[PDB]
Amino acid sequence: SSNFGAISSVLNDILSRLDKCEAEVQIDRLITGRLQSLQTYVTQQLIRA
Amino acid sequence: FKCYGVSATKLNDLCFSNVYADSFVVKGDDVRQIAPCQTGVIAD
Repeated sequence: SSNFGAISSVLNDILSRLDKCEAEVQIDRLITGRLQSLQTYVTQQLIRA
Repeated sequence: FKCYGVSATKLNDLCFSNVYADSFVVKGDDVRQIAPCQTGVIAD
């Protein structure tokens, strides 16, 4: 539920308020942040297993 | 001018497959709307 420095934390709100060249950078920031979170969760799960 | 993707100084070295040039006459202040993904409805 965090925005990771983007203008909003909801992807549908990004795609309903920007065109296809100003929303790309915000989408990139969401991709990077959520990728980091998922990778961290996978690593903790591996050690606990 | 402006170059989007290839540096103009290093353009002299690399080789290309085919180059295409276009004839195009447009108003004076509209020249800044000829760019990838521009918001201009007239440009659209």
